[PDB]
Amino acid sequence: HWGYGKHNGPEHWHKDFPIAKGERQSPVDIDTHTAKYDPSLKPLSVSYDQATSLRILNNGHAFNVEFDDSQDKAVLKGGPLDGTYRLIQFHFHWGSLDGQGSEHTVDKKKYAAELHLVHWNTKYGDFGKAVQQPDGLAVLGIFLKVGSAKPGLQKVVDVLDSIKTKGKSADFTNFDPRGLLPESLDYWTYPGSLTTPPLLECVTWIVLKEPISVSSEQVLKFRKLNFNGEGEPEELMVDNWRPAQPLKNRQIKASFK
Ligand SMILES: NS(=O)(=O)c1ccc(NC(=O)NS(=O)(=O)c2ccc(F)cc2)cn1
Ligand SMILES: [Zn+2]
Repeated sequence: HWGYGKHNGPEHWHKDFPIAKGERQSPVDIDTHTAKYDPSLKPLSVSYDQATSLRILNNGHAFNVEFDDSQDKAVLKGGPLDGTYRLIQFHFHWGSLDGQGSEHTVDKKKYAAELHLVHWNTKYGDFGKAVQQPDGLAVLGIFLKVGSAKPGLQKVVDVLDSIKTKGKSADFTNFDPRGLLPESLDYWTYPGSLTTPPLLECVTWIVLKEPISVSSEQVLKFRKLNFNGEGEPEELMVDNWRPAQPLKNRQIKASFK
């Protein structure tokens, strides 16, 4: 039932998913002047050299590039995290216009899109288990702005015509997620949630300060995807972002001065 339309959008989600009004919901606005530098935060460790991408799927709300997470092949460690978190998938949220699309905002600024690299804590054995734990997931969030093309994104962009509609998938092997990362790993971090239903409060959010640049042509191809299934009326997959939620009793920490 849920989606991003007028009658099933983020303002409606709480009826099926009451945790939508919970104490640690995501995304949030990152007020850069109120975030506090935490000198004890360790450097982030992104170890994606052995990543095994498998498939790309249009799930009716975004597209997921899925990875083999049956071994420690692509892992996130360090930063605020205790232990090892395995990459399971990445996806994006984006707008109908370049002035919106990101879920997190920075001093109320919206970016054109936001990349989420989703990882689960290996002490919980699998993803299903992990989402039931307050420290189950670590999502690495990366802002996208429109400017120069991101060469490492192009392989993703070019397969999207083959997964135009909900439920379509395509082989997507040998994709290197390192090509989607910015130069700096400076980040903000806070405890939060999944930003789509079931909105579970299981995520340590790590949001990078440096956005990546993608071209207008690249983002325009995102906007050609469909929310609908094949043979249903076309509704463009755009504005698949949840707006900022109340920070409540949380402090955002910065890894950098
Ligand atoms: N936007 S986000 O916070 O990175 C994010 C990542 C993942 C999800 N949801 C998700 O994976 N849902 S799911 O695949 O159907 C699923 C699978 C297993 C579960 F136990 C619970 C949910 C929602 N949001
Ligand atoms: Zn997401």
